[PDB]
Amino acid sequence: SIPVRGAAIFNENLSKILLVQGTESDSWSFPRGKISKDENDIDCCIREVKEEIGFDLTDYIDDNQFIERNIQGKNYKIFLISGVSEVFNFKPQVRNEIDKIEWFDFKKISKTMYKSNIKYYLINSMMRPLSMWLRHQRQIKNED
Ligand SMILES: [Mg+2]
Repeated sequence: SIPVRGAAIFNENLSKILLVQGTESDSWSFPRGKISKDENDIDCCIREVKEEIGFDLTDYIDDNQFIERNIQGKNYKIFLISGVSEVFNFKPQVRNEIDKIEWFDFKKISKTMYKSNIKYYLINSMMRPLSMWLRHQRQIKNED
């Protein structure tokens, strides 16, 4: 049960989240991947997200901003990212792994969770701290 690191990526106005669908499942989830030995959490996340969506998180990632969950034996650590351009040309840099990359209206997801024909993984067990984090992001706007 090697740990997995990935990112929850929100757009400029914090209304949409970027999710990926693999080629062997119809579930939507965060871009992510297994720790490749002799590497820390941040480098793993940067490498894996770049492989899966072609975007380099180096200047965006904050080692203090993450959600951690143990799920079916595996440790997942999902870093929280805001301000990413919606019109960036996302595309995978590895073969046969990622089928689709799409922005989702985060409010709609929360409203239609276990009610749509759409399957999710990880994000459904993280809805609360995610929306708490977004709330917090608005509360601090005047601090900048
Ligand atoms: Mg990978």
